[PDB]
Amino acid sequence: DVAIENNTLSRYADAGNIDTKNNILGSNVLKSGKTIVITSITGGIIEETNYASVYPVVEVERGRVGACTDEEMTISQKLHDSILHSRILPKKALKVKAGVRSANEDGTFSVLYPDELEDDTLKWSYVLYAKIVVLSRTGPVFDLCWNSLMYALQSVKLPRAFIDERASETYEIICDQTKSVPLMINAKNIAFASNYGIVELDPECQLQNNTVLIADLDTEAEETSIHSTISILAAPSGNYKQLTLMGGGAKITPEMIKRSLLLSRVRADDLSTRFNI
Amino acid sequence: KDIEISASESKFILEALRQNYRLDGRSFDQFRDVEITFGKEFGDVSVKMGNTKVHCRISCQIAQPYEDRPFEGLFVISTEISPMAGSQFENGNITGEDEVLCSRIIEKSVRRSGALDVEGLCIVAGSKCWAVRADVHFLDCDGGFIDASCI
Amino acid sequence: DRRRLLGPAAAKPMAFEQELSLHTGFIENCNGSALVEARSLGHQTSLISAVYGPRSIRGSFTSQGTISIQLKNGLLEKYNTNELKEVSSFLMGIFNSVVNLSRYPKSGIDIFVYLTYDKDLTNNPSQISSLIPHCITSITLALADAGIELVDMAGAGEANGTVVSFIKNGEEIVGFWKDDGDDEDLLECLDRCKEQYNRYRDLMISCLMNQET
Amino acid sequence: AKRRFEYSKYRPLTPSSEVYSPIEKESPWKILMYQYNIPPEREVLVREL
Amino acid sequence: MSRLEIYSPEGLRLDGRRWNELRRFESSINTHPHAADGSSYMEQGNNKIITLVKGPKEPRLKSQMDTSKALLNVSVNITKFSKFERSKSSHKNERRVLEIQTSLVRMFEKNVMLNIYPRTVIDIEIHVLEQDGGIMGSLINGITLALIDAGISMFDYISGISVGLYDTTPLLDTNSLEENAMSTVTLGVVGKSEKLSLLLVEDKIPLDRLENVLAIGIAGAHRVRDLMDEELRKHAQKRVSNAS
Amino acid sequence: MSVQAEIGILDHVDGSSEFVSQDTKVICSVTGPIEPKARQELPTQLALEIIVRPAKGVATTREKVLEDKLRAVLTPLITRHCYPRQLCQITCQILESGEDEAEFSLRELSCCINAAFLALVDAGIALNSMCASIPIAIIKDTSDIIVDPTAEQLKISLSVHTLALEFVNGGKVVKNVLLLDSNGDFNEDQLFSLLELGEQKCQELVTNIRRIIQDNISPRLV
Amino acid sequence: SEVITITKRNGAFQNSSQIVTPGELVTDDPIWMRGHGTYFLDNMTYSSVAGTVSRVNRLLSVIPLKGRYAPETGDHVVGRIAEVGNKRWKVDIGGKQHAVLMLGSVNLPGGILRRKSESDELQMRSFLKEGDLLNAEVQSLFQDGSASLHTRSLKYGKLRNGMFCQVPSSLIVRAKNHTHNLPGNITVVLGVNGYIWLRKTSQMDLARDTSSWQIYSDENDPSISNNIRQAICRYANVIKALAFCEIGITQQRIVSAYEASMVYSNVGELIEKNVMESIGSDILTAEKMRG
Amino acid sequence: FQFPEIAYPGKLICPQYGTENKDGEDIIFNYVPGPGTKLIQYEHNGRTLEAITATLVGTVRCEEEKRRTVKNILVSVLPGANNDFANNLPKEGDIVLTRVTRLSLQRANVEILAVEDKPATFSVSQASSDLGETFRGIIRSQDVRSTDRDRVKVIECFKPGDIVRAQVLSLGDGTNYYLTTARNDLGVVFARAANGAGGLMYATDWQMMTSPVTGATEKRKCAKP
Amino acid sequence: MERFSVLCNSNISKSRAKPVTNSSILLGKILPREEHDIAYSKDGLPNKVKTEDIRIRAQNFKSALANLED
Amino acid sequence: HMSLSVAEKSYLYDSLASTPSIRPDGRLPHQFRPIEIFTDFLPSSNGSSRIIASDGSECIVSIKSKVVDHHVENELLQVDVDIAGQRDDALVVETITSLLNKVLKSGSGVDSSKLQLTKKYSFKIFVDVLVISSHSHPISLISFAIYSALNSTYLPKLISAFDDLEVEELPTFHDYDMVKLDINPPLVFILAVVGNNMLLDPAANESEVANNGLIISWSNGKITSPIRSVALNDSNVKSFKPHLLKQGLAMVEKYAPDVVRSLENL
Repeated sequence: DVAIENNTLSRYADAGNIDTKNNILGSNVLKSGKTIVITSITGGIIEETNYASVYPVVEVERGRVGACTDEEMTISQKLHDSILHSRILPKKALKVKAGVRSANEDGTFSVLYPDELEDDTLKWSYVLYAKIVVLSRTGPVFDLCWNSLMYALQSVKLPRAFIDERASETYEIICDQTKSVPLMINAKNIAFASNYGIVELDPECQLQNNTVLIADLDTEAEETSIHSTISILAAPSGNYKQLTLMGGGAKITPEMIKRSLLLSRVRADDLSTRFNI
Repeated sequence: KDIEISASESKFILEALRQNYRLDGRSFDQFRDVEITFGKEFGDVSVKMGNTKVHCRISCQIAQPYEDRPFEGLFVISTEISPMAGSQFENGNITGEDEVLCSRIIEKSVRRSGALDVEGLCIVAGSKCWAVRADVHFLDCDGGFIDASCI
Repeated sequence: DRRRLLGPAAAKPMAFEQELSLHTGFIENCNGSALVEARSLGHQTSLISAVYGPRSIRGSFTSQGTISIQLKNGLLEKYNTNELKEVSSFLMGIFNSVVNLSRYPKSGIDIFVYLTYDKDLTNNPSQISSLIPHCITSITLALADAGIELVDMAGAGEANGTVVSFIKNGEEIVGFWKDDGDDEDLLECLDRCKEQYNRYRDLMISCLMNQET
Repeated sequence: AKRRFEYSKYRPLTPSSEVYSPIEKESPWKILMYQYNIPPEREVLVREL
Repeated sequence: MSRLEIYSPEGLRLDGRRWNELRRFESSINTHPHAADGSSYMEQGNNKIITLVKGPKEPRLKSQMDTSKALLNVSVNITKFSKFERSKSSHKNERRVLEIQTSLVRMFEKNVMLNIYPRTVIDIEIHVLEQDGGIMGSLINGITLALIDAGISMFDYISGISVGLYDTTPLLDTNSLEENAMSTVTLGVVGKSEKLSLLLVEDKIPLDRLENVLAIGIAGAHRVRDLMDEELRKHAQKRVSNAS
Repeated sequence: MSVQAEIGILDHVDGSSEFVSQDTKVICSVTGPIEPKARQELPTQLALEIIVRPAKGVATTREKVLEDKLRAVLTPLITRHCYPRQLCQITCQILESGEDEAEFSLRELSCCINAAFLALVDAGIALNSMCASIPIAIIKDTSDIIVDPTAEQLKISLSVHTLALEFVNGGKVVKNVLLLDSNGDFNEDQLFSLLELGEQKCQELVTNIRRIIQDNISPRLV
Repeated sequence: SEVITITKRNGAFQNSSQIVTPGELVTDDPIWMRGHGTYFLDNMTYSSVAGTVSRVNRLLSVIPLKGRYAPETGDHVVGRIAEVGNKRWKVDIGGKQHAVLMLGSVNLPGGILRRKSESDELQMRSFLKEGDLLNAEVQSLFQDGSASLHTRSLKYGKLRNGMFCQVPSSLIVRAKNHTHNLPGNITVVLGVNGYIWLRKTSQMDLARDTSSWQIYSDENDPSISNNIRQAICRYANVIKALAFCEIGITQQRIVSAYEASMVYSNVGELIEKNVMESIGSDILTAEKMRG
Repeated sequence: FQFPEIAYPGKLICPQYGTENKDGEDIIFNYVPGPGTKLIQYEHNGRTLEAITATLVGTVRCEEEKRRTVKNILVSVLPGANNDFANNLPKEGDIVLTRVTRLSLQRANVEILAVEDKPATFSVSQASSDLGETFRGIIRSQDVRSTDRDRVKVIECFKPGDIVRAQVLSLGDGTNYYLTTARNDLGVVFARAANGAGGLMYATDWQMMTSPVTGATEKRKCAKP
Repeated sequence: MERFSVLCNSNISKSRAKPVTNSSILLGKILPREEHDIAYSKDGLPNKVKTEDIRIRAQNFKSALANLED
Repeated sequence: HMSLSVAEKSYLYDSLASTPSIRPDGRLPHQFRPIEIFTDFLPSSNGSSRIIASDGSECIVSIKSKVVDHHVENELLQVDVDIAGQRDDALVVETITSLLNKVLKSGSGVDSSKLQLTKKYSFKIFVDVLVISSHSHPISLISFAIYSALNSTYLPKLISAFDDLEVEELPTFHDYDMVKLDINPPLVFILAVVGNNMLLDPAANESEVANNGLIISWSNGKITSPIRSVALNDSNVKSFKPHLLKQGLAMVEKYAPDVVRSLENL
């Protein structure tokens, strides 16, 4: 079962009272079973002189100090590669529409921005930094991190930027502490994660008065002994973003791939429904 | 990991050097012939000295120069060793005695010496500069790594 | 960086009634865990404490246990790493009196405290001091939940930047943290934090009874 | 060349090389008691022999 | 804003010295008795170096232990306040520094038999308090003095020197300005011999110059070696007088 | 499918190879079985140290994924229980991408799988079976399934695929699918048409591979 | 200087028979046998260290001015256990290497009555534990020069009922005995290695001048008077004072300094430099006019 | 009834000593600390005092264990799925399930997984097997079997990965515990053919282990059900 | 013991059996949440399971693994 | 740092925990050990000091200056702590670094007015600490050295006008001439708690057996923050009665001026 809490850690959590200190653009808390996932989205302003992605920093807590494990390295890249290849975030959606700030001599403070100019252009660009914390891990956790990141990306607000008259001394370019616009991403490309496994069990079963497949791998027992696995990122439109297959313990029949596609599609329907409500 | 050499080898090679002889049948002042092969792309070069095989790849990308040097571009040389050249080398061991020496020899021979015109790597002063990178790949080892790398 | 994905290095970051909620034993990855949420006025703090141990150290000849505490930034990057180490050193100076070390020879207890969030509202025409009593509350709960023997319940309070931790029903002190604020608040802060201690203590004891039940 | 011979029994065990003793003397009966694994009840007998 | 030259027609340099003058040398033994087995405080010009020799002693990890020879370690701490302009970052991991540390080790591995202290470790800690040219040569002299103070056996002295070259003639013992102005050669000299433990050239140097530059350095290093013997012997005489 | 490979090119390694498909050139080396580090030791099985080096720049998280997928293929191939408490170092140095590395890593992964297998063969390490990997892509308008696509074809692709199968019985029986890495979106009819034509060209490749192996190695034997 | 004595100095980092120099030649007589501190090439004999030339018979050597203490066979040393491994301890003595001990080189509680057990080698930590101090005699020497210790005596064993302090090993020489009884009912143990143990005088010491189950107990004497404790502190300070003046520590020197230090009311007055220097100076001059 | 049934960590239960009046004679109740309790020192008004204090949150249970009478009461605290069980630690005489990590010629080292309780039930020691934090133990060649203690072929007794039920003679050093499979109920319990590559094998003879699946037979040291 | 009474008694009295109010601002509801499961029927619609029922699945397996020897 | 046996530690506790407390040395509960201080030996820096303890503990402090815009540079005094042969990252290093920076904040225990040059520019002070050797908590050792260094520091003198809002002249400094940095550096005292006794300047062996410890700052003739309780060791740490805390503050409050008086000599 999956239960989430979106926009709880963001600065845009409350409409009336906005956090002046918090720099989180979008957030998501997720817990599937025992494993808990906490995603926070931050940003940056970059000058610019087809689709892009975000830069995730996953921290899986196992209770050991030291550098980043090979797990955290691969996941950070796998999240970055999948988003980049699933075409979720276009480079045009990250374009910064700036503005101007003209100040009266204590008479007034004026800020002006134009919608029309940006459409004509159709130029600072936004960059989305992500950090994903994982608590209480119990198995393959890439899917959990992906789903939490997807829900977090569904709700991201990009604050507008502007500069008070300045000369190319030191000049500080600033964003607005209030005004912001919602991030526009392709919902048609939005996918969700799920894992599957293939194994054979010898043991006989008693009776009282041919391959088998397991969905959503958890527990050490399944992660350790099941060497034939399938990973899917599926979309509600029914377009599929990616597919991970590796058989190391048993043969992978085409009939099992089809079930996974059906299983993955069903998961996408379930996840999609949750987002709507 | 420490390589094992027989006492018999250590006595044989040492005695052979006193008789002006060596295993690969060379002289004392002789340098093994160097073979240079260029790839399809520019900056792709393969240097071979006997069994010693090294490969270098030159690349560059638009970057911004340091505040201290607004007229100079960026230039770095990478020589990370790998177990491919032999199991004697630890993967990513960039602090070992021989590794740091080799890294410093190349740097003082190319970087510090100003073999490359870093001033000509500047596009717009204090704003945009080219960043040339020299990546050396030690494919296999039969000695002479420093000589192979400089070439 | 070849370890993580820091993105473009030529870019720049963004430039612009006491209430308690206690929950323990919600993490199956460690031996003991705790969740502490406090909301006062416009200021609220939520942190998670994870305990791993006691686990045997090979070759260790120590006749007692060894405690290690580390604070982490869960979301908002506010507190300096240098300051996090300072509090950690302060926290370990407290629980080394609280934890019965004689029970775990040749062993070590690692304590991870994740400061996932703190929300600060400041009006316009120290800082980490207020979080300290909540960190002590979280750890003492996580240790007691883990099964680690504690000589007494550790608790604290924050009064005008002056933090002081109590055990044995406020009769003695296991930690003292004073930054800035004002002088001659010695007697006052000791009395105000003692009330916060007793309040935090009973809720901590009730917490274990509830979840344990 | 220096070392001097003396009867073994009188001297307390000595670290120094110069002192020489024909036999070690702490538990001569007992040393050999360990070897044949002789019980301490027979110990009195063993010492006499 | 200013400008400056190197060598004037009057035979004078930017600091006032002539072509062949050693800077002020002060040497100091047994400066940190309660911190190390051997210690030396070096003052060669404005250069200020603390050198500590800790050992031979038990290794902290049995994994790193040689049963045939002692383990020799050297760590150079170039402080952030060594120069006029304080460096923001630490210099410890810097590839330039790793090469220096490596270089120094290679030098003294052949100068101490290091066969008479098996299953031990010799740790050499160095702190550079102030820097003003020829820091490598000063590092060499500091280690040699400190090692001797520790009563650690070695075959001979190793004296370090700095060489500055302009036009036809090199300048002995270069400071930072001269080092900035012209290429320098750092020489490691063993005892009173002509044998070099360390030959270090990091900038461009005409090939004609080196033979003569080496000749100047070796002669100057001999003077430095003589001074060091005087420095320790003189101290001993002074210490004996103090005792009396 | 006009690939070209050489075996035993490195001197200071137990086994090595150089696989080339189109532009994509990868050189691989294998040392083992040898003494493992304590943190690498496996009580009963062989420990694999897998390293992937990029053609340009240093190894990043990208190559960390190439190492992971390459691990999924090589692990079940090797009879690991023959070497308990032992290590096998496997290093891949990609010499030429043969593709836009900023967008794809398809051809580099397949070439690494084929090269690693060849290096394992050269090193004389116990293998349960044989293996071959090919890159596949799908066109934007034509939607055709192109096996071994060029770099230019990848630019205009809708999906990219890495397929590595496990073969037994003289390279005629597909024991299992070691790795299938599909990025993009799919239709069922295209997939099986791809698998049918793909199996044919793979079988032709093994036959060619067998020829190459015999021709080079036979002069060495007696 | 009522609370703290702070000596200050400005503009300076710090304050203040043939001659021997490096590269120096000692002799050119090839008949000589070259010893420590020297090295040779044909007829020439050179010095390897800074020190004084020593000629004993035909053996030419150079005695260094400084260096590590060296273990001679039969020395009475005091050491603190560094590590416990296998069937031995490695005990810090203060040399180049840790002291070596063999389970068969120590004496078990109950002794002769006691029977050999194979569980002793697995329970060595119940006898000697890291940090413990003890008396020991250098039984033998290893090839490199390391020492093998033994405590096969009532005289040797675990130390208690006192306090530890150390002086440079050069200030303590070999003697007939290193355990001494002093006024104030305290006993000193002057290890040749420079490690010194000051404790309350036990019955053992008294017997010499004229329970085997608790020879490894960490417990001290439950009844130790303040007068003994304040005596230990005083003996400690005067020993440090003798060490500060490079004065060789002997039993006569210690007691002499202890009684001479009685001039100063508070014991803490003995930690100041001028007090230490004068106390040592008074001892040398006392030996002058008495000699 | 005098002492609270359930005590949280830090709650006072009962003083050091106790006594009551019955049958015209004083009965002395001696309170001794147990699992979950810790005898500590508390002073009030300048007065020193020792009392039994619980260290774990649990219900409290007492049990008697051993002219003028004489008594001894054991005071302890029991918690009250997830199981931790730290108090449980390998001690001389206990039975322990282990797994073979490596085989040498003169001995066989393993790692401790679970420990048998006392009246079957076991106490599982949770630790990371890919780190080395797990307790390691060593089974000597002389401790393999009582039959022919001198010459024993270790290859024909144990095998890497095989599960071995043994009894610990002594703690040994920090590295290795001492393990003996001399008796009948001790030996290889669970094992597979070819170091775990084949199928499951079962114990028939004490010195022979067979597999009723592939018909494979490997020589092991088997125990008795 | 009487000293115990005055101090012990005083200590016992102080707590006052004060009432406790339960709330979670954000994290508390989601983190301590026990494990849950759902099943997708042929309709494709998710289906919930009773908490008691889920446990029953656990206790039934334990009896079928222990007692039901073959 | 120091390693002691169980027997030695108990004896030390008996010696020091006694009602008439006796130092193993023989000191009184307020007596410091003799120290030596050197100043003005680094000409390259604006100020410098070197403190030597009786146990060989040695610390070197350097003071360097830099002109900064105080409108963008919040902290005008940065303390940096280091130890050769020691990693920078270590818990002890960062804690002391964080602590010292609070002790010498711009608007807490330091007259930052004396660092101001113009309306827009001020002097940033870099206090670099180098601990060569130490056998106990070096916080008080470093504090004495920083004090001595800051009281012998000389900064460049400004020439140009001090109104950047209007005329906006580039900051220029007259050659040769310099102005002594008039400032009041705070001191950091460390205490040891053994039983019910409080000791000033805890020795190594004393700290090992101590039940607890206190870090109390001192400025302008009064107690000031940061005030921190600290575990000198980790094997014998116990809670302490509040009266001990008040005793410690009182103890510092009466013996500090004596220390400052012996330290204020130019």
